[PDB]
Amino acid sequence: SLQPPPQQLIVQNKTIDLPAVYQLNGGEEANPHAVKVLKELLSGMLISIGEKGDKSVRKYSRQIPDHKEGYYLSVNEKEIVLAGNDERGTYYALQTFAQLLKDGKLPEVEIKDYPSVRYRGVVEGFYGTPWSHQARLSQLKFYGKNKMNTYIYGPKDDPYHSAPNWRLPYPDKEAAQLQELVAVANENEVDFVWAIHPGQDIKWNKEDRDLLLAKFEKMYQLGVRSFAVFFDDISGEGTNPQKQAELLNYIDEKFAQVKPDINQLVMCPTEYNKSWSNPNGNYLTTLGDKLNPSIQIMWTGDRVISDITRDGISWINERIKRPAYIWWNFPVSDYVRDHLLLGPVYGNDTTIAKEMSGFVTNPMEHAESSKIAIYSVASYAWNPAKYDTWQTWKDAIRTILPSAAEELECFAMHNSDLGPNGHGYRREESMDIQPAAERFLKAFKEGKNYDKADFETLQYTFERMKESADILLMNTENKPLIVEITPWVHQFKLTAEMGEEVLKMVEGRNESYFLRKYNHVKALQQQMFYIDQTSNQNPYQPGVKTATRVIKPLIDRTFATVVKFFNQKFNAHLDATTD
Ligand SMILES: CN(N=O)C(=O)N[C@@H]1[C@@H](O)[C@H](O)[C@@H](CO)O[C@H]1O
Ligand SMILES: [Ca+2]
Repeated sequence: SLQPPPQQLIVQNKTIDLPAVYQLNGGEEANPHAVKVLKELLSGMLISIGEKGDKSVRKYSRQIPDHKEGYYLSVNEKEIVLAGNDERGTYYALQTFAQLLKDGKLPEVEIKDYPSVRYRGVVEGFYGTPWSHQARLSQLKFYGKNKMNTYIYGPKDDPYHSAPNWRLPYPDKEAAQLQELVAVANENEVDFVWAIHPGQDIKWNKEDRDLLLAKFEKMYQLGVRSFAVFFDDISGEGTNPQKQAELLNYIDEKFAQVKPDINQLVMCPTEYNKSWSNPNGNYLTTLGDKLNPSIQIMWTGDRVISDITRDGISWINERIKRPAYIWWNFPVSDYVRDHLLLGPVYGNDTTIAKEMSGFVTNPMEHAESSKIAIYSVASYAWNPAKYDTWQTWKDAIRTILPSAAEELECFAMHNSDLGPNGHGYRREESMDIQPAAERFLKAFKEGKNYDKADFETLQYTFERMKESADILLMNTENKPLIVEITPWVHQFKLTAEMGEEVLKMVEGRNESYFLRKYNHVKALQQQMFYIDQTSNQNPYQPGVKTATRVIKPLIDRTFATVVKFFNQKFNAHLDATTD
């Protein structure tokens, strides 16, 4: 089950063993990063590793795809061939090789691969608590594993990339940590893109221009080889696309064209989605016209939160006269901070790879939890035409938490919707039991017998959520993930219990039992409010919501309805509300 799926793949249905004795050909010649991975997989048979042009992979150079980051991989009993179009490609061959190895044994196959989107990875662009240094080292290694080549770096607690301290050099301590990120991004074939955010206090004069240049040069000396300049945050003169183009072209010419090894050079426009673009203005096409063709322009789609469509990307491509570099604002939850967004990644058109220069995801402030979407994005961006939302979602989860994948699946299935929000952006959730939920409720609401099978499905779900919750909380394979999701897990358990007791009210043996359940529900609704007042307290959407699209309303509505039915029956007046 390769992730991302290779462009071309032929499997033989024979299978050889990792050879106990082998002979490495190209050890000296291939990308050291890939070879290091090979040595670690290899802790006799001919294994050939190298890039196009290496003496070691001469025999196979017609098999190597002619694409940046492409590779040829081969496995049969005679030899193993791992051969890149360039260094990054060989490393990518090795990342695929590692997924093939299962029990010192390899399948016999032949693969020709390359990415369909040129740039792919993550932009650290969410409001909230910034990630720790450690979380970032871990992200970078996860990117290399999934062949993401882009990391746009922006922690919001580092003031040396924005007003006013962008002007200033990183202090020693922070510098060295930053170097460490760059070192790790290099080893894993990721472009560390340092992004500067000047728009707040930038002057259109030559001195500020020079200070930026020198800042870029300092980052260069610390190892950075890719750069972004942000203009989303600016006003007045600064909003002139003409002048933005001049400054960026200026940096291209005096800097990027002058160093030998500058990879990405990227800007974020002042109008970065169609809806905040002024059709009575000039901004985009002027930028398109005046900005050097090798400079990327970032774009989030039709609206701030938006999936990428064919209409959507034509519309921006026509204007900037190049393929947009997509900034996808999902799974970022910084405007729905009381939700986790753990669902699958979908909605982006799968036939538009030629039309986009980059694809990056803006993740949640929950770094590990974000790995589900991130792995899915890497898959989508590498081979959109073979993109399989749901298999890739299950694959991500099995990858992040193999020892409790079914449990994270159950939990994630019911934590994907945003609930109503200022952006009007929603996701599906709980689709598996939706039909049973809706039938049971329609029948139940109208005094009409519900179906036993729907009742049992709901029962079953609640039981399974409790099991999953409890396994999740005690799991120690990925502690960071568990630390991140714990409050919500507790909340998810409470939801399940609440569901169980309400269902017991529906089954309703006798009046006294019914009041026990009723009081137990009130008490549980009560601990949910507790958690929601004491956990995840942030200024904007403080708290913890879970299972909110289908499940909590099914339970609330079933509760109101059953109490109503109880009040008629016994001329009682129990409060029927869930709030
Ligand atoms: C491209 N871009 N800023 O340049 C953004 O997407 N910025 C913020 C982005 O940082 C934020 O996560 C979302 C949702 O809160 O709102 C956007 O406006
Ligand atoms: Ca070489």
